[PDB]
Amino acid sequence: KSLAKRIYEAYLKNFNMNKVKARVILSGKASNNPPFVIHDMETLCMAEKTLVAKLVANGIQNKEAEVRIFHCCQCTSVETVTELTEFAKAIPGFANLDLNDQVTLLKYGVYEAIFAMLSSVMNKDGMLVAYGNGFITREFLKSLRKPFCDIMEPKFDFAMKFNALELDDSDISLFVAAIICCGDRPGLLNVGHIEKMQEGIVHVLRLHLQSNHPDDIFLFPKLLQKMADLRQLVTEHAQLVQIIKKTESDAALHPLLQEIYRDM
Amino acid sequence: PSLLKKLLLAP
Ligand SMILES: CCCCOC(=O)N1CCN(c2cc(C(=O)O)c3c(C(CC)CC)nn(-c4ccc(F)cc4)c3n2)CC1
Repeated sequence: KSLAKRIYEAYLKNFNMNKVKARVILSGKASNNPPFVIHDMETLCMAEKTLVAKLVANGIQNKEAEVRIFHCCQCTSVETVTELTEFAKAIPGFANLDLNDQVTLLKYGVYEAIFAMLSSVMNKDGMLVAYGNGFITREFLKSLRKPFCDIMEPKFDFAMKFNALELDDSDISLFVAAIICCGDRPGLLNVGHIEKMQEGIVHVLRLHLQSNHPDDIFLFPKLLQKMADLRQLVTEHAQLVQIIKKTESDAALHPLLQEIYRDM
Repeated sequence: PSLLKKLLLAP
């Protein structure tokens, strides 16, 4: 019944960063601990000095900046996968699924949710990092060497249009719930039940969009297509991951992420 | 076991 508020509360409880918090920082109102702007080699070094001094003490600047940024991005994804798992466990019905089916839903779902949610911490000029205390510019990322400069640019492009829909956290929580509870993931066994789980979530999303955005009459099918865009975005991103597996020596993938990427 | 299973079986 009241599936939407349980989903919204699960979202509010399990994600350290969200859109309300992110927009405070991106608008420019974070006066106490404002986001350090990382826009070149030198501001990246200052940021690392202040935010991860244990790492600079261990000679981490003796690695290329691309490798350092890669590692930061890696750790954030690992963190978010953990939050997504706890989020999913709180979606009504999820905890009753077969363990292997739960693994399947997360494996194929986490990165669609990550890049959806990544939009919240993005603006036209850059993205928040380090729990809102850093802001790495879009142009600095483009200025890195191949293939690292190729990773974030399509996410910025997705985020710009997604953000033009002006969703709030209540919308995004249901959106991410629909991404995770997807009945067409390869290898699902209880397809019938997961399909009914998604039918309920998509139903409440539709109702919620109608009352939370009464002006945008076509927002629901727009969001449905954004779901398909994200699957395309992830399939394209997986091949960038593949280029790094093969042709980058000092860019070791975290074990949890290679398990996720093993068969996509 | 696999790392995703562990996250799902955690307390
Ligand atoms: C609050 C909403 C969630 C906020 O999430 C974030 O901010 N994250 C997670 C997602 N994203 C990501 C996510 C991933 C990923 O496949 O795991 C990733 C990777 C993989 C290799 C392609 C690491 C196996 N390489 N790079 C990368 C490297 C160097 C740069 F110069 C720019 C990007 C990545 N970047 C950016 C950081």
